[PDB]
Amino acid sequence: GPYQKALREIRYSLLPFANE
Amino acid sequence: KTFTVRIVTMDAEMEFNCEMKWKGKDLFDLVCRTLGLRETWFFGLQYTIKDTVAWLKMDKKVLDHDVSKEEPVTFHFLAKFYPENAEEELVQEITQHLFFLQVKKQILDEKIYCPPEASVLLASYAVQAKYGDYDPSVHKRGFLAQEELLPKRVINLYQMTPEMWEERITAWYAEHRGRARDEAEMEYLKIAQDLEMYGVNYFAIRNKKGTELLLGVDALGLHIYDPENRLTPKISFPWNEIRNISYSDKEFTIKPLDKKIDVFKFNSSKLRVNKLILQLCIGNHDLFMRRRK
Repeated sequence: GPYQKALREIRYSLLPFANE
Repeated sequence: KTFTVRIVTMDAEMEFNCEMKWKGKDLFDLVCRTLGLRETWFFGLQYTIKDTVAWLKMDKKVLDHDVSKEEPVTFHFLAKFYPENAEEELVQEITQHLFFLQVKKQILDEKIYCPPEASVLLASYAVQAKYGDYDPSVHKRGFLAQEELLPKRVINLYQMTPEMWEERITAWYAEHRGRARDEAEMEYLKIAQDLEMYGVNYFAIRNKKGTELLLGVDALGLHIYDPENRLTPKISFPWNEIRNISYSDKEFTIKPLDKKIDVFKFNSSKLRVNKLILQLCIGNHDLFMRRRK
């Protein structure tokens, strides 16, 4: 809830290295 | 005479000598006073028989449970029930802690699904609680290299070396500056308790037509899931909206409050599982009604 932004920033930085 | 009993909490272990006539109530009270825990109603002493978990009843003799009698008689002091809101209901620090530990374990053992990014944020908090503030001079490279941090499901969805995860987690760890231990574990709880699977007791069932389904019991109500999808129930029945549930020969019937609603009927083949569901329904329903007064 108040973690929405942290969760989003984290998700976005992992995305480049996700399995094909 | 007496027998020895082993009580395992998430945190630690303890031993007790017990008179042959001791009841659940006696062990439970003993463990709780030792822990100095007053919020006892979320808890219980469990043991596993066959493939099903079981909770000691308070008014039955301990030895009259179908539990392995090979000393030490072992029980796990776990939470049986989850609050609807941790930050509001877990008053005592010891209550908070025990929940934290038990929840973190369900997350690492993948008993609770958890998106990759939540798994990171959680870890960064699990780390802050264990280690205190991050000191760059103290905490050097690989200082987390021997630490269960993320579920395996998450580690093998990415092309990432373990050291990189540990770098990600460290980055957020550093942000948790000034946060006391109980502050961190509670932050953990506040995140974890929004996870769709958090606090849900799953059971295999099937309906009138005989198609396989999942029953879910928790603080909020009874839920029906497609066996492939545990994140989103197909049907939900909040406690306030249920008149009661009846059990009769491997069959349960959820009798809804609005006579308007059709009853819901489902089947389970294992008797032991059934008693467990019945206990869980009753207790969750109780606690739900208690919050609302």
